[PDB]
This record gives sequence, C-alpha cells and structure tokens, in this order.
Amino acid sequence: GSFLPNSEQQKSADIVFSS
Amino acid sequence: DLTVSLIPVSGLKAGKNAPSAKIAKLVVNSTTLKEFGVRGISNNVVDSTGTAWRVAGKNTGKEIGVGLSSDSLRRSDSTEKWNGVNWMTFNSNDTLDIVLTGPAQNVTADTYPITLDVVGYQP
Repeated sequence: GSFLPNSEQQKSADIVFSS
Repeated sequence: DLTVSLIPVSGLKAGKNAPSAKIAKLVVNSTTLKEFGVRGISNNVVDSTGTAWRVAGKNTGKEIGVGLSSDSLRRSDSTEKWNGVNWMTFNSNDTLDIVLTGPAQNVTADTYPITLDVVGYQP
C-alpha cells in the first residue's frame, strides 16, 4: 500500500461547551 | 482527492460529562481513494498513533482530553507506516466520532479548537 502525499489536508473546528 | 468535513456536536454543556461524550463528527468522502489515515494535531499529542490528544480552551486555557472513540478505533482497517510514522487507516466514504477520552471529564465552559490531519491511502 501507499500514502498519497498530495491528498493530505488539515481541518479544524471549534467545539463549544456552554453554561 | 478527499472531501473532508469536521462537524462540532451541538448542545454540549459545561460540567461533568458522560464518559466518551461525542464532541465532533469527521466525514471523509472520495470518488477515487478507498481509505484514509487520520491524526490529531495539537500542542500535546498523547499516543503513538496520534489518535488521542489534548486541546486547550480559548478563554480559559484549561485542557481537555480528546480523540477517536473506542468504536471508531475498532473500525480501523489497519495501522500503516508512512516513512516510519504510524497512521491508523479507515474506509473513505464513512464517518468517525471524536469524543472526550478516558473517564468522565469536568469541562469548563469554553471554546476548544480541534485540528486533524487526513491523508489518502491506497491499500
């Protein structure tokens, strides 16, 4: 098998805990 | 390529949370790639596959423990190495759960950023 370096992505999100 | 969505769970409440409380959904789709590897990215990654880590609250600086859920980890296809680096792999066109790890956590009201890296894998 092999990894596809051109397909790598970083994704971020904000997780909110409310009072 | 890969189409990735990281979707925060609604209605999370400060205070004592259930063990393994769901906090985000990772959605990865592809027309071309059959699998993907995923790692958490933070200032304190706590295991050898990057599938559990700690994140800090924006307003308080307090840390919580987060990671893939036990059920999600058991759905892994394999753990592969990319030039020696472990990446757990999963089927594309599927979803995974990010949870509060370990025993019940008491979470201070705050916004906690989560970052993941995802890469295509051909088995």
